[PDB]
Amino acid sequence: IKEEHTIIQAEFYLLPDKRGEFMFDFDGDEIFHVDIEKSETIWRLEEFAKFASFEAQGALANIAVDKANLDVMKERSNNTPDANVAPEVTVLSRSPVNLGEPNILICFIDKFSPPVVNVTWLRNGRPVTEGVSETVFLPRDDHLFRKFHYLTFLPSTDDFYDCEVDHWGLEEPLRKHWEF
Amino acid sequence: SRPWFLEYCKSECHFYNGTQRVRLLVRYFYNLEENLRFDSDVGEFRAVTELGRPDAENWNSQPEFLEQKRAEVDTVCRHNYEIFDNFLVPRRVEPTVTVYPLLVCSVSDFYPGNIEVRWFRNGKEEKTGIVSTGLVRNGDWTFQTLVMLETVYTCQVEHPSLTDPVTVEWK
Amino acid sequence: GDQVEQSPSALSLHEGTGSALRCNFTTTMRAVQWFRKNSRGSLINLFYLASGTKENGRLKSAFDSKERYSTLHIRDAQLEDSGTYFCAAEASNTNKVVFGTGTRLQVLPNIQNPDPAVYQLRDSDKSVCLFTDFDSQTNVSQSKDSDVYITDKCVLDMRSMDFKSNSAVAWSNKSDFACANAFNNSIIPEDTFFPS
Amino acid sequence: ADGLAYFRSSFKGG
Amino acid sequence: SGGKVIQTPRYLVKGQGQKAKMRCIPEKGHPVVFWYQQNKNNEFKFLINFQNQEVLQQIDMTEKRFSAECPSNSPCSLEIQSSEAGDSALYLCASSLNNANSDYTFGSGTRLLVIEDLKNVFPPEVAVFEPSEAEISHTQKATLVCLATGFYPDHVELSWWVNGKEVHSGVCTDPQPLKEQPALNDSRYALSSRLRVSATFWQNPRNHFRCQVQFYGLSENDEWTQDRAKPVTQIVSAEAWGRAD
Ligand SMILES: *[C@@H]1O[C@H](CO)[C@@H](O)[C@H](O)[C@H]1NC(C)=O
Ligand SMILES: *[C@@H]1O[C@H](CO)[C@@H](O)[C@H](O)[C@H]1NC(C)=O
Repeated sequence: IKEEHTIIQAEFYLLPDKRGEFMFDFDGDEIFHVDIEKSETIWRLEEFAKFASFEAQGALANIAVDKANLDVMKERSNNTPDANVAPEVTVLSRSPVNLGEPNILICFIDKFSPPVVNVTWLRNGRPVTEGVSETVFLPRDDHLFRKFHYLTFLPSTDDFYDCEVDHWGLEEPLRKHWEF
Repeated sequence: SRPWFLEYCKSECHFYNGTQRVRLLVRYFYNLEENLRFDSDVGEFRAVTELGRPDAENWNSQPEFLEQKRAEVDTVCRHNYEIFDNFLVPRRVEPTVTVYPLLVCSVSDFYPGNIEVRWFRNGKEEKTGIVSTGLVRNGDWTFQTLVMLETVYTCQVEHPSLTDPVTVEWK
Repeated sequence: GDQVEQSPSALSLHEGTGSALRCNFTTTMRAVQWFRKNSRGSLINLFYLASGTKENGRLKSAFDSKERYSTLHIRDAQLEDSGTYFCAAEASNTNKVVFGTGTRLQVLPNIQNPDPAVYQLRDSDKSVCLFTDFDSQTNVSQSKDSDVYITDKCVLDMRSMDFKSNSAVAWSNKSDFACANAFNNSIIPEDTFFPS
Repeated sequence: ADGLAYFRSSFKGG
Repeated sequence: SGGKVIQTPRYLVKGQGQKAKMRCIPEKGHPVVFWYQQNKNNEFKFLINFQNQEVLQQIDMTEKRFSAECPSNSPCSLEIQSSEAGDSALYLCASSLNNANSDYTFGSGTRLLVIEDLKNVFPPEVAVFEPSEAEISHTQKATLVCLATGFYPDHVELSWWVNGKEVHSGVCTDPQPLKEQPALNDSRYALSSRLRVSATFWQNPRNHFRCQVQFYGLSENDEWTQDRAKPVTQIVSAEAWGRAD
């Protein structure tokens, strides 16, 4: 009968990619994020928007300051040494898989930094562009980031899927497999 | 290689037993290094690495700033909790339990992550030979897990969304 | 319309009494600020509150983030406390400072020994009439006919001698004008001293 | 439509 | 300097269509600057804010009608390109230290009046009136009265100077200057003030009393083609010497 929870406001600005990101986390899940370019709040579940509001330009303003701060930290640090923490990738199905019964594949990229990856879905060794979903860079307990990639599919014994993730810390693109 | 530069900041609101005990932990990062901290339990900024010392000294000299921050335990943290207590905190999603051949207990599509799964063979909890995948977060506010028993037979699932325990049994 | 509910609108305090001002917020404020604008003076910064209470001389301020209000208390009202008081706070859910509607505070002096009198003053050859030494219960009313002028009452403080006095000035060019009929437009104390 | 509160970023400098 | 914000000028009158530039010096070490426009109803209108030289935010009106910059090691400025009657207000500058904070500290503010005709501008007539002898016998105190009359607009600041030193104790100046003619508009104004000192002090003939009035009017660059003197910003005084029995 003890309600124990955590709310995180996570925001960053990245170079040389010149992009920033702003989001709220509740007990390990995304509540929302703000599209900095488009300036709109994006609720993780559509149903959330019926209960809460977030003024979008608030997030824009912060990122601007975070942008500026980045310059200050750069000039401050004598040597900025490039270092990478390589991701660990996991593929699995959202639900128990039944043949002919629509489902979702989840590509769980975890424990990595910087927040930049190339992720590719592969049906039978060929890239897939239809039915793919992505999540902003999510926060952790540590300094590392977390990410989800989703793929909708119809199960059959003929198809096999792969999720291929590339990150500046990997020697070779990591490819994680899944079949029936 | 490829040089990169990150200015990362996480403001954590910690709730132990609702809004009774609450602490704020603001953490500033530079690339891979946590450099600055604001711990509401300390009430001042503290440098984690030398890189954060200037910010710490700068901001700690601002009383009205620190005064505002310590108050953010109420003005921001508890403020938001009041809102989230209406839909996020009480959010309940009933699990879907499935059994298939080692015997697998597939508990899928549930929220929150508070879940207990036991294996009963002939009515006693087989507290040995249990292989679990652990809790798995789908990232869409739904969880899943596989609890397995290595014997050559019914599993029970208890959850906050269930008034009465869920049971499944195999022939 | 998009400001903070600040009450009361206006306030009159007898010298040495006290009262309280209050701002009512429509949401959680991140912190509150209080200002006073003097007579021909600048905006004077009085308090910055993020929580709890702060007391500064004869002023005490309180801020309850949850109950969504802030109060300013004046005790032992003095002459210099007169002016316009503002509150200003920014919401925790926005980026913008919003202000209170304002409170105009007038502090009436305590006249221990009222000595209502009217004098005539010569140019150092024009001449003016001075109503002075009346108590704060007397109200000075504007002169009617467009050839005579009368100013509103004013309080002066000879700090060295701990003596305060009310006073109003009247003047004209018209030859039908005498000090005896200068302040006829107002209800003056019955025992007002008329020299000459 | 209750509006969530957030932390505001402060410029670093001197 | 600090902890003080210096806004100049205290008053400003401009003709319709003319430029109105006003300046502000934020507190020493204060990077944050705001411009607010306060009207007659004590409403604060946000115009624009700066962080140093960079503009963080401004409104559509300040973008189209105003031009403002806060140059390094230079006074911050806000300039109206073409003044109109609607721009008559009190412009406030407030400086902060931390952009994520309140704790504004406001300046004195610039009072701007925009009028159609600058031929309506008049400097004040200053007259000092010597203490009545009746008051001295009756109260053992001496009240001097100063009268400033016939000025426009109501942009003046009165001061009493005893023996070359500005005094504040025992002084009373009207809250608001009164219209010399309530009927009609563009009417000239009147303002009174009193200085009361002990009778014995007034009766010392070595003591020097001066009533000084600062008028805020036209500047040297403004054109003036009238017969009468150019109504520029100026000090107008009247004085009086102490008088024995
Ligand atoms: C993603 O691919 C582009 C070229 O396709 C490459 O320049 C970039 O470095 C890649 N990102 C990572 C994290 O390897
Ligand atoms: C937690 O707080 C609730 C009320 O918010 C109270 O009933 C309960 O006893 C508390 N638990 C502990 C362990 O203090």
